[PDB]
Amino acid sequence: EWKDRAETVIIGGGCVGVSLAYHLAKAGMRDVVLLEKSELTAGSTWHAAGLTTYFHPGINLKKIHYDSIKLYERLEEETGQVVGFHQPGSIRLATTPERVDEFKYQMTRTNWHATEQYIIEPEKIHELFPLLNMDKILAGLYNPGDGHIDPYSLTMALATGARKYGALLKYPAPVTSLKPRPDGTWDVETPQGSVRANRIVNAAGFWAREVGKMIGLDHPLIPVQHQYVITSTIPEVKALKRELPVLRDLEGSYYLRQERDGLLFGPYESQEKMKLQASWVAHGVPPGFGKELFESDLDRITEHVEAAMEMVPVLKKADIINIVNGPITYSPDILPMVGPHQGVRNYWVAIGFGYGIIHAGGVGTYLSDWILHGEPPFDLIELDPNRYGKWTTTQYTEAKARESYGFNNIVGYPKEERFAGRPTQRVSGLYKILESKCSMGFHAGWEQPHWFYKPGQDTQYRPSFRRTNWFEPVGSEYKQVMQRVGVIDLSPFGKFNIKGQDSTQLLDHLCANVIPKVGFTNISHMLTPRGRVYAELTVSHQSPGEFLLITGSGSELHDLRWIEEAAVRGGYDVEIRNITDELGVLGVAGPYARRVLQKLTSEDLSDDVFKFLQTKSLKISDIPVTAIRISYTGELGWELYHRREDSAALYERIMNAGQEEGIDNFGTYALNALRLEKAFRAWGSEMNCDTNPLEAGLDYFIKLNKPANFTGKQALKQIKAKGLKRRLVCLTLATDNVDPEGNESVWYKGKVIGNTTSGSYSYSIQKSLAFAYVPVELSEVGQQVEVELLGKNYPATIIQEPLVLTEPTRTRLQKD
Ligand SMILES: *Cc1cc2c(cc1C)nc1c(=O)[nH]c(=O)nc-1n2C[C@H](O)[C@H](O)[C@H](O)COP(=O)(O)OP(=O)(O)OC[C@H]1O[C@@H](n2cnc3c(N)ncnc32)[C@H](O)[C@@H]1O
Repeated sequence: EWKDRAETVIIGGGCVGVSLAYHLAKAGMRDVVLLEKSELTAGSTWHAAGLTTYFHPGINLKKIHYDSIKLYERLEEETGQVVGFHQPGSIRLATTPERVDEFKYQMTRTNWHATEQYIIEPEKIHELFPLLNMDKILAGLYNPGDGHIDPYSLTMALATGARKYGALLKYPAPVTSLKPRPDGTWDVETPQGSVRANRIVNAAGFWAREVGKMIGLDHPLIPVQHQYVITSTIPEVKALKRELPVLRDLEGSYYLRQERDGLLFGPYESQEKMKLQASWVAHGVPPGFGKELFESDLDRITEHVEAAMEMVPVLKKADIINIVNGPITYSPDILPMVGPHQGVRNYWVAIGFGYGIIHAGGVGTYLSDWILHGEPPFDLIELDPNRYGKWTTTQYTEAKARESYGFNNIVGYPKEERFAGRPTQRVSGLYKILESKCSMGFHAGWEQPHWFYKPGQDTQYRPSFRRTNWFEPVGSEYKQVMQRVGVIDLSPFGKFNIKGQDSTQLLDHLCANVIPKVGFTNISHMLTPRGRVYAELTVSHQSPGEFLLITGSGSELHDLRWIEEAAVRGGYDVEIRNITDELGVLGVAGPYARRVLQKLTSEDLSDDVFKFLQTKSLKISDIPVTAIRISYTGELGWELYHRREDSAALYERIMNAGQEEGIDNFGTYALNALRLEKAFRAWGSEMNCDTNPLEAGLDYFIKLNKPANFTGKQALKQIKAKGLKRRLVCLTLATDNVDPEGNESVWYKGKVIGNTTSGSYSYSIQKSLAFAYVPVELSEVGQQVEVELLGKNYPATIIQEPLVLTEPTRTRLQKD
């Protein structure tokens, strides 16, 4: 039994690879084939403690945890095979008032999802975990219905499933080489023979880096060491009838679960103390490392062993049977890389799982869906394999991983900042200049200004669930833009040059807006076949046949991958260039933005010569620039595209030419306050693959009646005619000391009816502003709803958008 022909080759028989093989086979894919080096579970999967909780601190990752657990509950009936899924529920513990607030943060974030999650009181916690030291316990965050599973059994069950549905699981069959073919398919080599696969999937655990290099890619991954401790029988545990729920001690930084008649607990020690396999990155995985563990090291986790002994008194008396120390494949930010990989054909990855046991199930069905449908079933850009790039070096990878381990259980504040491995190489000289004058934000490698420091006001990282030190500065920056002229570094934008004979034809089929004529620029969306908003671009037509596409920083390679894929698919004759790192961008915006820039260029900038959305090459003080009259602030202004190495000089001249008009800097926190005022939508908050552009209110950029048959045109017609179920709205609400930021529950008459997608304090009306999705029947101007912020419901009204008109709408009303 050997196929040389396969639809899909899955490399690696960990829980993740096998889960995928199962899903694809069951979904009806023919000739699925998984290749495993040695035996199923041989990597990290066999050693795990198999905690599986419904809890996640993000958003759509909740779906992954959800699908995995629902799957796991079914498998025993489905496959005839036992999986040893224990479901006593999980509790995360709060011992401080800031930790209670974190639980409130998470509740508003979870109340609009089907995941079941509550904040429980001490008395209840003690009812469920009677061996808990209740001295300092203030509250628990409780997910009933989860717990932990046996990773061996899980995977074995999944494999019988896979086989039952037609997959072929071959081992020992290690992949040794990989060769792309001109038609987009792959030759795979193993010691049992060749397979010609239509597509390949890397699921190779801590070998996933090595497998990437067989095809010339550097996967930013590093195996770390993690340890859990297993105790002997404990009378008081044996004595119970019901299993103890799984705990997380957030302050002690360890998880803990019942294990037979004893306990198992696992620290996340400090970034300074943790260990990782940098030697395995430099020289690769030792061959013959299989099914094996590292030597135990209690000493380096002692501080967490102690906290645990005091939180569970019973541990003081018990003995330690065993300590499991094994590797986990981390990516820098702790999340995996799941999806099709940019810049090669038909390569997919499901790699670098901090939490593969809990993610396997959901990721299987997620990837399966993406593979079969050509688009993901819901948005998980946060796992996009190409959120990383050449800036994600081994040195960075190694240092961020360490931080992400050590930070496992620290308090997760909104607008969190982390400093490890920064700055990367992905900066201009502008960094040097502005670093000490602002809080720099990290964005896919770049250092971009969030907010600027004010004299006589605190400048330090000061995280909070409520308003903090940047609140006042952000209001001044907001003022600065409405009253004078602000300068913002927008250099992180994703930038692509498209030319060749089919440039126009390609774009016309990708994007739902008309393609602007040469000299002009518009906003345009790439939709999926089903009509989801895969991306928002701004499209500049620069010379006949030649274009610049601009996108958000988080969408760089994600958008490129899609465009490259469509160009190839329709045999389009074009040349696509990623010029992201070649260029810097400065936004100059506010009423005095013409007056200032005029001083620096012989080009005529009057509203006469130079209209809104036009693009023109010029020189700004002997520095060549591509000037687009646009601004996401919605105030008068330009974006100035230039060489990276000029960004300092250009900045310098601009700021100097603006003394008189009182020019100053502004950053992204302010920007958000401004665009939100103008009812501007933001890709990734107001729309992504979970949204069609009509429910999001992007009707103005969607030309259904343009000739070309662009991706999603028909799905859109069908949606429009079936009538909307929900709509994005703009909401105002008064608050004491907190602003919506998005992902908060919207309530109406005692029930959750939707969610906020983003938000900010509006400094002009002295109230908070949000964007939210609500049911249509409740989307009228004037409608009253409640918005849950940090455990309190605040009333809110829907308003007529926009709250403030753009400068071009204001200007063109002055004539009429
Ligand atoms: C070490 C550890 C990990 C762990 C844990 C506790 C400890 C001490 N507790 C966990 C938990 O409570 N909950 C959870 O969700 N995860 C937990 N983990 C981590 C977990 O083990 C991993 O996240 C997960 O097992 C990763 O699975 P994945 O399928 O991604 O990778 P793998 O299990 O290592 O399997 C990789 C397989 O691919 C094969 N391979 C390697 N090279 C090749 C080649 N060249 N060709 C074909 N196949 C290959 C390997 O043999 C391996 O079996």
